[PDB]
Amino acid sequence: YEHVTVIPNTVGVPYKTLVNRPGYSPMVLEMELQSVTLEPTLSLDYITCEYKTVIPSPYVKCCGTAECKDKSLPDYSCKVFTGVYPFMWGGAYCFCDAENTQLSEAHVEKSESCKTEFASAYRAHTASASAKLRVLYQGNNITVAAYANGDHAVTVKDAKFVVGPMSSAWTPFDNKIVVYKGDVYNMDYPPFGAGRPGQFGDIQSRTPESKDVYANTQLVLQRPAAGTVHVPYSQAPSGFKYWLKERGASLQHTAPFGCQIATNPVRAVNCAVGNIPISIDIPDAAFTRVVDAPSVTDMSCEVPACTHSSDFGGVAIIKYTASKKGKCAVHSMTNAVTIREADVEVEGNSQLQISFSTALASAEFRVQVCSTQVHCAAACHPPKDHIVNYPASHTTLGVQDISTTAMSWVQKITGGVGLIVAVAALILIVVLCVSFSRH
Amino acid sequence: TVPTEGLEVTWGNNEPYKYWPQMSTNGTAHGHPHEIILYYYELYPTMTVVIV
Ligand SMILES: *[C@@H]1O[C@H](CO)[C@@H](O)[C@H](O)[C@H]1NC(C)=O
Ligand SMILES: *[C@@H]1O[C@H](CO)[C@@H](O)[C@H](O)[C@H]1NC(C)=O
Repeated sequence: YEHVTVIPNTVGVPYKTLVNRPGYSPMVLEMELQSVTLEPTLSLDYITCEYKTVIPSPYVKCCGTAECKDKSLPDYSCKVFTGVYPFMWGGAYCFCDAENTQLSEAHVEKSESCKTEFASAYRAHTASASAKLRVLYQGNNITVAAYANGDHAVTVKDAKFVVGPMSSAWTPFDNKIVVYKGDVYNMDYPPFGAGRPGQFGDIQSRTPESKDVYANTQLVLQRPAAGTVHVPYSQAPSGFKYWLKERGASLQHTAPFGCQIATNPVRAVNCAVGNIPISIDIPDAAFTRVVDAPSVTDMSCEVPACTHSSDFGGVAIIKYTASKKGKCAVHSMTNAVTIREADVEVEGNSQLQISFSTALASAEFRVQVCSTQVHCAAACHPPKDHIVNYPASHTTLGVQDISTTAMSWVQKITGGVGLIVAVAALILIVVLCVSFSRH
Repeated sequence: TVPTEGLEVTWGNNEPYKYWPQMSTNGTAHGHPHEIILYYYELYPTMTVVIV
């Protein structure tokens, strides 16, 4: 037989899925996923890196006036200055004074650091879904890695699991992601070829090997003075070397629902959102008929200790009478409580304990054990400590949870005065039966 | 403060800490005085006094 179920999307929390089948011994499984990985698409928009302003040695034309040559350089910036007067070892480099001119030119390139250190503005859209899970399967700890599409299923030990497709269409990203070497940022980058001055992406490249470079930096030359033989320029402010200080916070420390961010390739880890449908196909070679199954009867259930916490909340003890020695399973028949131990050994006329947890104080429930229904009831107590560092999702119960005899209390409250207003209607209509004949 | 959802706190370079609230401690009883109501201030408060 096969079975389709839904587990809540969370890590470190097992789930007891029943398999009941007509005329056969039932079989329970437990789901416990270790990593569900959301892996977004990859489409590179543009790399970016730290630039490099290169000027050569400046030209000097004394007893003459030099002039530029127009050239398609990355931020070509040239200027000829007059009235200048250089100084060196032997005073002035030239002879006359008022005619000494200086040609100057500046351009920009990438750096040597862009080979191995860079950020990248990046285009990423709706993800896949990978997952890794563990099941205990007749005492068999079984790992599984599978994608949550619907046809990357898995056959292990005559077991067909398929996971997905994910009901939760939510993602921890946007359409625009910048990434640098250990983190991502849900950021809004400027497009290609329109980089702002003083911003990462002032210089832009399509690949790490693109010689065609876009630049927007305004290396604006200034006037050199007497003796100051050099090239004065307006400094281009970087993008990186203050953008490293204006990071804000990475998506590692502001993701919703505790989504971790890995790298190479970048992926979301343990995004606990919503729920996953899981289908199991296991054929009939693995089952057993009930004639070979040790069936039990005459159960008496009592709960001598229950504490409604997120931990192993309580231990109940139930007395059984087994037909013969063997193994069989237990499971709740209500989604409020949950039961830790899947199957259990039975031998004869004895009793067994079972650990369970819940949220509702008046624990009124039923346990299915070994193709037999048993009824139980108790009243629990609140735990005596406030915080903890592990949850267990039995507690996720609504507003139709079960209160105590407070139910009988509020049943006593709704007494009602409908009876007195009914006798009011009857006394007014016995006034009106003076003549209320044919209305 | 901790929400009913849960907290997570990172301190320095070290490993993160996770936190969750229990059904906290106390407050009245299943008592002979009626008084389950302060168990309410235990059990998910600040709503549901709209219900009373
Ligand atoms: C060093 O940088 C190169 C450049 O892309 C990268 O491929 C490589 O993985 C990096 N190695 C380490 C150890 O960071
Ligand atoms: C299966 O693995 C879990 C966690 O690794 C462990 O707690 C449990 O005892 C194991 N059970 C068996 C039967 O190996």
